[PDB]
Amino acid sequence: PISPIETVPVKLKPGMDGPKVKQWPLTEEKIKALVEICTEMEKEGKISKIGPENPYNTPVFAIKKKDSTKWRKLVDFRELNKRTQDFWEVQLGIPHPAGLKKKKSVTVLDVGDAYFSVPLDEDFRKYTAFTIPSINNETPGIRYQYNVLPQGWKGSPAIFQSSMTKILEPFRKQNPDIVIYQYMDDLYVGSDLEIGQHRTKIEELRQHLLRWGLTTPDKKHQKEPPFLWMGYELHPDKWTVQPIVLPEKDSWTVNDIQKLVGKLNWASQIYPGIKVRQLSKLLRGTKALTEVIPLTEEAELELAENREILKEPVHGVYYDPSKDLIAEIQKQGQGQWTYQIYQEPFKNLKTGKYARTRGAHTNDVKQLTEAVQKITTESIVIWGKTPKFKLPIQKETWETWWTEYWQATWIPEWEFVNTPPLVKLWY
Amino acid sequence: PISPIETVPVKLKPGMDGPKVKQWPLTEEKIKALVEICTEMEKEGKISKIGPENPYNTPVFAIKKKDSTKWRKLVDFRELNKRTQDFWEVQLGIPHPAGLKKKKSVTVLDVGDAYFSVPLDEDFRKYTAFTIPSINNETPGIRYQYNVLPQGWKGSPAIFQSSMTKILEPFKKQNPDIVIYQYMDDLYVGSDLEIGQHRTKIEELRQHLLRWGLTTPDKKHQKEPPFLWMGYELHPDKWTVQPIVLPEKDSWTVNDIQKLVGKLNWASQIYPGIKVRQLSKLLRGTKALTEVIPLTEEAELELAENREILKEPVHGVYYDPSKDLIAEIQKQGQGQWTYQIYQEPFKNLKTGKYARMRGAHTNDVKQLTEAVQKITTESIVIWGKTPKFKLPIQKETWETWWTEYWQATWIPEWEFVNTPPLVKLWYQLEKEPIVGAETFYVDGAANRETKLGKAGYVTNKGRQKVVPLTNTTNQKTELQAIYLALQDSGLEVNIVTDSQYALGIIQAQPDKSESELVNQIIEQLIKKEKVYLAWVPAHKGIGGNEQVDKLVSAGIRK
Ligand SMILES: CC(=O)c1ccc(C)cc1N[C@H](C(N)=O)c1c(Br)cccc1Br
Repeated sequence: PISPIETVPVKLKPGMDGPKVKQWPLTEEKIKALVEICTEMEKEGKISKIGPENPYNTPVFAIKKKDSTKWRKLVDFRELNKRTQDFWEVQLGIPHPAGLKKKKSVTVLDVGDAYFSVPLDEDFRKYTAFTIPSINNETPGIRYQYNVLPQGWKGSPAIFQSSMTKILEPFRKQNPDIVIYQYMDDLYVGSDLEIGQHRTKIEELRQHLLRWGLTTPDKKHQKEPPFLWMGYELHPDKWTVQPIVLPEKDSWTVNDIQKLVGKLNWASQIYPGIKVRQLSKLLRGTKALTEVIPLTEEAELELAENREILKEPVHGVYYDPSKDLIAEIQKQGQGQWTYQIYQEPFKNLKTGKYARTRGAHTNDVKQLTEAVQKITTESIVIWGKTPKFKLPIQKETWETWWTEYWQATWIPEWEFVNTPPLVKLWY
Repeated sequence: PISPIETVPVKLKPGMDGPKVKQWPLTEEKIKALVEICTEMEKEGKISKIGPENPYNTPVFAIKKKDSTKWRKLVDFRELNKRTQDFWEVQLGIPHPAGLKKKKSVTVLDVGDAYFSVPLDEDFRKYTAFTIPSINNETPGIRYQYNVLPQGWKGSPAIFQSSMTKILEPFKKQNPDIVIYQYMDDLYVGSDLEIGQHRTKIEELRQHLLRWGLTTPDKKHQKEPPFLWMGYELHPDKWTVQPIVLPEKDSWTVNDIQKLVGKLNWASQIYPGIKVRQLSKLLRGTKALTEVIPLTEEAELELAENREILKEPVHGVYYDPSKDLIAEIQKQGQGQWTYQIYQEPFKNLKTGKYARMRGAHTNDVKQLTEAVQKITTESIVIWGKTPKFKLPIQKETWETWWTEYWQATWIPEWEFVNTPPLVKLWYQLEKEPIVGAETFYVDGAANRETKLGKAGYVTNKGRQKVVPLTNTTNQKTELQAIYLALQDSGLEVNIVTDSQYALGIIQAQPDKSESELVNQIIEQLIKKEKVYLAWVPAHKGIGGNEQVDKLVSAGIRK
């Protein structure tokens, strides 16, 4: 009730005004979950219905934090954050610990509830505007303003830092070798203990928070057929880009070698220093595609050369803190996914391949959206900031089914490609 | 009178101020006309005279309009509209009848002195000033100010809507289940109560609104059953459009057709058949509207065809949240698609047509899928769920396309429905090189400056071919090449191009296109049993191709 504290004055980065992101039509099912959620949030005083005097909007969505669980609200504070958080990231910007990626295991604790306490500048409430839509435009929507720190605004966790840096003080003291990174209401705790011990020092910390700040972290475990690692574990150490493999059949049929010159060709921009001339000679004459033509001395020398030169990268590890890392995905096979996070063209900081056997989660959109989540979570761990995604998906189609398989609390910036990717190769 | 509703605080864009636009005095005639008016307007309390302490003001105008016997008042506050803040757009959407349930009875309550009763913010009242002059440069200055939502002021439309919903909340509380929809100056009360019983509630409402100051001039729930709303002809059981009259004559301009095209579009909502393909295409070449646009036999035929369909006044039904929604699709014409979503096994709910234009050289299977989504989107908005699709396309065919497409897609539950045309990937290229089959090394260039091109090929047997080409750009001839390759190959063939473009198209599995050339590449492909398209970096030294490009450029270079 009357248990608030002083607030931190927030102000839009000079230049821009309040955001006004048009709200996407939501299905009836989800609207129900939203209206409900919202009502309790009004019954709890977290948010207060607002009038027309506010022409602001931030899209809302409904998602189930866990399989077969209840609904969870999700505001798209991407825009507001950009103006508001891009100013505040240089003032309260929470530094990123590189020790997180070096360690073995990492658990991601949802600490969103906390923010639900600290009241926001009675003046900034205006921007947090979020409109719940109604079918057929019958109603212009139950507009809503936020009171406490919404679980989406990148400026919130910044404020709540005060308390968080304290709550953790004790724990950290007794557990010195555990790094605790905090990104957007996500507690990224890392360590090197044996997983057996890890599962302990995590519940330990989970039991700690719950003791001092009444920070309640949604417990999570799946003893079912779809058994996911305990505590939703990650393993930064187990991460590296080596899947690029040239066929062992490069000197068989002309067609083959032809393809070989295909891969090596484009690789010219990714790995400056590769040659192909010698190998091209072999396939220089008008011939059939199935005619077998073995390797030759000079062709062989340059194949072996490039064959390995592909394993060990060159320069490119130029992480420009200014240039935003761009993430680009490429649908490959049946259950096989591949992505590349670069800053400049062909100068990637990391590449990977998402694997989710097609069948159960057969949904292309499910696997893509799944990959979209996985590709970022790590991105957070390694660069500590969300990459801009290029998804090989139909604009309209993506926006329609992305909230359905989404189990994240943040929303990566994305744009849609509409052109056949030449990157669609064996890798 | 005036509503005792909770006002709404408005302000001007930070950095702006009350409009300082003095009014240019019209003839003393209307000057009086303004007097007689504002007077009573002030007597009602809607206004209060204040001349000095409010420097701001706007131009005040008065003239007659639209077959009426009493004077009018035109005070459009646009300058003020420029300095005033932005509001939550009253209605950011368009309500679609199809998403409405049938009511046993409905009426319309004209709430025309709507805004004039809602009081404006105690502060902003100032920024709504207007100057009343006199005759022969003699005039002390009758400056006025509104106490309610100005006739034009930007906030009016908004504030009012936000104030009405409040006005009505308590009512629908003590007496619920009576669909109330409010468009600007129109109130539509609807329910499933007998003509009388229903009108029994209407009064309860009216007097309720009489309590809140909104005096419904309509002595009763009197209104024309055939409600004309947004082109929609509405009834307690059906909906449609009607004013879709299409005139014809010689020498129609680009403007004329565009309008006619626009008309044909709207009707499609309910009338399943409207085809705007040829007419819409004729509008191509946007520039001069008054320029008479010529229609060719085809375009003319179109008009004819649609014209009769329009002759048929097809009725439209409403929705029911107990029967599962269905969506049937039919592949029509070449690049035009039509669909009908229905509840009852025979009663059209809503009808639409997907106009393929997104891109040229599109696979039909892709088109369908697109239309699918287009439908899902439009459905979601209107009703609240996704409908089950009746789709004209073999299920097993779909499984092939999705698995092999760079893009990801999703199609809810959808069953097979055999209609006239079947969605089926016509041809399809192989995966690996055919053992034995003759390999053709195609190639084509063209001196861009002279538009002179050259195509040809070279098989794995010294079979060479070349044919001169005119008015052709590099890419076009590249296709012509692959064409020649197809023309003199076998049921099983292997082709090697240097063109990124040639592969971009063919491998796209295209079927239709306004490109005879491309079409015949499809023709030849549709006939052969096995074809293997392969690409190699041009000008990098590739088997044959290296040399090919040589015999192709057997003359002028580019
Ligand atoms: C969204 C809505 O219910 C509605 C929208 C626009 C118009 C013009 C009328 C609307 N409803 C009415 C009503 N009085 O309830 C209605 C008519 Br008119 C016809 C059939 C059903 C309904 Br609910």
